[PDB]
Amino acid sequence: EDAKGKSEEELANCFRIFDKNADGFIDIEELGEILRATGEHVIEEDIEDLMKDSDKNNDGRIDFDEFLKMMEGVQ
Ligand SMILES: [Ca+2]
Ligand SMILES: [Ca+2]
Repeated sequence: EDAKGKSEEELANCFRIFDKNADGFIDIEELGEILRATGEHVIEEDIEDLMKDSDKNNDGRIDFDEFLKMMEGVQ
């Protein structure tokens, strides 16, 4: 289904672009605005699922490992 190209390197940097507050980790609260900014009208019930597929250590926060994992398979 076509290739996305890009590479982990680029995504790596984006990491800091997500953590706009002293957190060093992406939590659900941050996911809200992030997704809300787009035109998908996401609701907590949906944003929560995104964290589940990522949160591999039950830390209520997506890190670089869990984050990249999702970015690779968006949606
Ligand atoms: Ca953060
Ligand atoms: Ca986690």
